[PDB]
Amino acid sequence: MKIPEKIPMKPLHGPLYGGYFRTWHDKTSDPTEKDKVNSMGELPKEVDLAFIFHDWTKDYSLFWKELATKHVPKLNKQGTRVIRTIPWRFLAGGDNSGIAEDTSKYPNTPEGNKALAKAIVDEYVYKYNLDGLDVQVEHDSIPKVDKKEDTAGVERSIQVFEEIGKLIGPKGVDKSRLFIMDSTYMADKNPLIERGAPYINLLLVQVYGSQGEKGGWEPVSNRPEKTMEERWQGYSKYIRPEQYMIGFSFYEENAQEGNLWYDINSRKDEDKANGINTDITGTRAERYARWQPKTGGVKGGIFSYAIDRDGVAHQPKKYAKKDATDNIFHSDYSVSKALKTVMLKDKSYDLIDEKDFPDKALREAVMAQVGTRKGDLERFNGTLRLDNPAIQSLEGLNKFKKLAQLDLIGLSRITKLDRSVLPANMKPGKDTLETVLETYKKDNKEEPATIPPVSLKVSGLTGLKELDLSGFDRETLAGLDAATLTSLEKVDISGNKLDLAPGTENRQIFDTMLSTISNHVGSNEQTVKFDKQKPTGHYPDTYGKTSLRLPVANEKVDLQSQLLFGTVTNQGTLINSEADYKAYQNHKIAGRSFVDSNYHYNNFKVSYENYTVKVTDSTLGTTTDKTLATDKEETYKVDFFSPADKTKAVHTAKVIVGDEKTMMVNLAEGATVIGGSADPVNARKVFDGQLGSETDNISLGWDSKQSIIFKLKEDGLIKHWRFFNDSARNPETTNKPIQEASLQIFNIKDYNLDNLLENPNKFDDEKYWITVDTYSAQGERATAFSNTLNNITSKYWRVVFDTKGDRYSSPVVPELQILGYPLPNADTIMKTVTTAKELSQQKDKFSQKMLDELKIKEMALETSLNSKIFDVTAINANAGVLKDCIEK
Ligand SMILES: [Ca+2]
Repeated sequence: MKIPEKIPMKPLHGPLYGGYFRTWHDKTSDPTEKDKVNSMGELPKEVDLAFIFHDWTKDYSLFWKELATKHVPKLNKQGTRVIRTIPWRFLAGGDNSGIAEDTSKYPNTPEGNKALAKAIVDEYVYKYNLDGLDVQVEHDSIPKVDKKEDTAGVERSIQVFEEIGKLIGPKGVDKSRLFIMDSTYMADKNPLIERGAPYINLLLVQVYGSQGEKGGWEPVSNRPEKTMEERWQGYSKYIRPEQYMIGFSFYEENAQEGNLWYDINSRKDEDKANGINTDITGTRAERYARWQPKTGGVKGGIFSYAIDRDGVAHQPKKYAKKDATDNIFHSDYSVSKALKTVMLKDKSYDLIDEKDFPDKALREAVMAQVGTRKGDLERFNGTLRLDNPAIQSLEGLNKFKKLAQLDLIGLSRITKLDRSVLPANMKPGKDTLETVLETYKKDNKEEPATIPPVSLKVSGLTGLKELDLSGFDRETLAGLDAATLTSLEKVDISGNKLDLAPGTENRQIFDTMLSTISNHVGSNEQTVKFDKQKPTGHYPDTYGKTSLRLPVANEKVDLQSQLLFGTVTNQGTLINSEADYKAYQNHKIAGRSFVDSNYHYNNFKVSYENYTVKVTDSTLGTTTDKTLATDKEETYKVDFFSPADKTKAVHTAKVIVGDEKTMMVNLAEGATVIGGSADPVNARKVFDGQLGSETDNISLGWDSKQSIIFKLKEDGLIKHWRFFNDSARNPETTNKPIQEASLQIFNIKDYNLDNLLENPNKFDDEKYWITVDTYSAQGERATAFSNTLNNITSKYWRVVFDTKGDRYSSPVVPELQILGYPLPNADTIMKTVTTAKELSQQKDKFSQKMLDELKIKEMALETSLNSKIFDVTAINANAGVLKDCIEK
């Protein structure tokens, strides 16, 4: 085989069209077949990139000869590059890797990977003098070991990809050979793109079918996902828009169910004898030819899979479950030529020239930093840094529609900056580009995206005489290095959204410009304009009122109006009230207000209307009413929540109505279950400090009545209890409510605790317990019950929950709370109260004076034990005084 000398070709210049020609459809591939009438050499000049798509199980030696000696020179002569496509798995060792199976020649070392890269280009590029290499990064081609996807192989393939890139592609020794990646992944899922992208000329992404085009519908957000724009946005982090190409597929003969894309037109149902349709009209392919990113810039182009089937009509969708469309036809590549013709009609590709930017230094910066196409000006949303002091005119900058950041640095020749020489997105606005794709909504009309206004940095413009930023609704002056604008004689920043209050960053920038103008030409209403501001109101980051004290009275207070208020500017000025906003309007600059006279407190302030609250009382009962009635003496914790997160409080405050009461803790959280006729694993979830999910089974057991025997973790003085019905967890629960309940404490004065602990089931009867409260349901919907309890002291408890229902009406209780204050030795303390009471009865043994004295000490202890503010210290003190008086 004499390999002919490479015919030189011009540099790649978009928009480009590529196509994947299947080797088993070249007529030279397998002489023994009759149906094979196509030839890769016949691809027309409209094809920029002809990819060889081969079946690795096949030899086709005669095709390789025809390809190397005939197709490549013919195709190169007309401008078409021929690219060899290989799978991901060739770039590491493992199953079916081919060259890398030789582990002695190509070990997984730096020398070995380098050797492997060379072997790969030697074989797939230079052997037939081809124009490039295309690696398929698709999960079907991933490295495997013993049919298992292999992490070591994936990591290896990245290093090998880099080594191939040192040989070919834009960073390689031989830049005349292209290095291409084609991928089915979204960028954030593609393991090779981060380290691989600097080495490739182009990235091809397959987007066949309606789902490639529109994305998929996601029902629980009611929104498309993986849309064409989203796939591009992910890749935009790694490659330039001109390197991006999107692909559709032709109809493959005999295609199966998961390979039916309908990207080109179908055979007419009744046109049974027609296998052909070369019409581009209304095809996904023709929409792809015209599609452009809404941001970044205009695309590299499009490609097709199975170009050997160009013009073959798609099999009708009806028969997707013997068609003319399944025959083999000789293509003339009419569809490909028509799609290239559509792209060449796209004026987005006209070159940026001296009519866009007449200043050659500015024009050169744009071309270097932005791109070379007029369509890029409409889309580019990154940074343009203009720090070449040669720049003498900024004419043209208004052609930027979406630029994110503009730096004007040291441009000492520039004498004026205003609307006419600044980006079109100095002011707010929405996307005006229109989609050419189908969408899931009405008439393919999507919600225009907001364009963020450009951020502007200006420093060292020492020749600048006029700065007019008027009427742009600018949010800040941040970026204006005022101390360096030493020539300024006129400034207008009126009609923006600037907070210019004394002390702010904006005011400091302004005052600096003001001194400069004042010293040059004088500050007056002509040379200095700054009013009609409408500064944006934001939510403060934190809130300062963390306590509210209210008398007991017949009133209702709005917690939000009392606790959660305030609007702040982006400059940090806080306006808590109408009064503050009046004082803000009071601010004068050279005698006049800077705030717009039509911008009142109501247009400025943020709204707290959809904020929510959780109000928790001293006994841990909860409501969500924004309004609190003050007729009851009670102490509360109040949490406020943004609509954006009903789980993270943005502010918390304590509200005290009447005299402060200590918040109780739930003394039964973490309680230990030791008995009761009822599932111990579920029983414990009544103590787990959460309602639970309705995914979790929290049923106590089978029959309708269930006990739980338990021990508190800590010694406490118990003053309340609460249990929840299942409706507290799910309001729609089919679980009946507790009709009957009993809370009981163990009778350690008639029975031995050691007996309870040794056989808890023996003790699972009322006779051995003392009932301290009983609930019987009134009838109406109640998500919970709570009741006071009188200074109960007990380590061991029993609870009985009964739904009173029939079979399958299991008591379901999200949580059981036993509330109090912790109090170590509480039994001992209450035992002394009990002894003092006993003594006070022995009216023959003790005189009235002894008893009166003992009474005073008993009262002092009782007073402290029930004090609103609970104090273990004072309780302990009074308890020792009473114990002493007990002797005797
Ligand atoms: Ca629970």
